[PDB]
Amino acid sequence: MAEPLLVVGLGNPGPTYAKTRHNLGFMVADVLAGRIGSAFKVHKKSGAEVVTGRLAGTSVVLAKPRCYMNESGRQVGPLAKFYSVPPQQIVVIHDELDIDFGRIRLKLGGGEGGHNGLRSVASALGTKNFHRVRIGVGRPPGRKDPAAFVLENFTAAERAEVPTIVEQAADATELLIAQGLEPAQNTVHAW
Repeated sequence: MAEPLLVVGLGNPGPTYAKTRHNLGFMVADVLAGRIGSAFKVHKKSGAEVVTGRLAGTSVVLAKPRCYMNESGRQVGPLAKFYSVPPQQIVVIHDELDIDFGRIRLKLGGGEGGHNGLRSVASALGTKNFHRVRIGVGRPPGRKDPAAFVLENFTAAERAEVPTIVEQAADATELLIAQGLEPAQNTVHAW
């Protein structure tokens, strides 16, 4: 009827760290907005920025937070009620330390493996279990801090494959609308 897909990208506007391994969450949003050709406008209330469009046959709302990890969690809450969301589906792209760098892990709702945003957004609305997009960041480091390793975007092979995996990630996000969950994840893990 008129229910949109709520896409929250875990990627806050940070001058230098928006280009690092932790930009995965923001990548999908930026890419979708990029292919559609629209910029996200500031919602003068919570300080977040959202862009509107249509993916496949459903309204897509790409929402990114103002700043800070904790803030991002409660960013989704007042916004979903702000425009009054008809619950179609909520997609939240985030970092995943347990998954190999370059591939997508799809789980329903909240779970371990990520840091803050993915966990916070679940409690902000109270409704989860849809599509929580986990982009593998590689593996836990042996020397530097795990999060610091996500702050340094350098690798051997997969470091060059970023554009490829990001385009597919954003593209598969639309497939989650048109196809579903099971045949969709099958498509994602077939390559």
